[PDB]
Amino acid sequence: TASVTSLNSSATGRCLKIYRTFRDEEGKEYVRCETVRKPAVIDAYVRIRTTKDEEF
Amino acid sequence: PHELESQFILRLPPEYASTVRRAVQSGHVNLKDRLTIELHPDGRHGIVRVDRVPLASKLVDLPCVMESLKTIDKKTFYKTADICQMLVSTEKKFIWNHGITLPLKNVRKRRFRKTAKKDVEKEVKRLLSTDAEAVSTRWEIIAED
Repeated sequence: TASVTSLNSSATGRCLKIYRTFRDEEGKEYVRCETVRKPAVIDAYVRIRTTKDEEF
Repeated sequence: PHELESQFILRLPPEYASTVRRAVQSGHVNLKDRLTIELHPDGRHGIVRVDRVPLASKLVDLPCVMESLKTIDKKTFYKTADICQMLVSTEKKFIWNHGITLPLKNVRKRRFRKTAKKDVEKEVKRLLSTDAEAVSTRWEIIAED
């Protein structure tokens, strides 16, 4: 591919990790930690969360 | 009502392209039996059958936008359709990097500005749905780990 500058995982070089608590059938409380290794999409998600906090 | 016609380009192997070209310029309905097109429910896969010989096809996205322009006097031209897809016969795989004309080759890589470019929305929607489904959500921008 034509040589281009390769951007770092964002200016901060920081990935995004999200923990999620859910209840399974019958009785259970499993927690799933999911890490987003995508730099752009992660920034958009953080911006959306801050925007949503202000939507209160 | 009127539905806009959907034109695409069919690219064939060169010997099969010569037989299809001869049969098109002949003009009989014999070509109709000889040339068939079966599009698979993937949407990006097909068979083109030339003289009942199956060829494997992929419907790819073209990097530029073409427009068919008809005329009656060869001085004023009326736009009839937009072409953006090609059924080459022989996702990232369904994107064609080159353009149809000779000067446009490696257009997507070299003659296209990257500012305009950049799925992301669908992933964001899935993440929002998972968050809504969850009871407690914990988040931290991280470092190397």
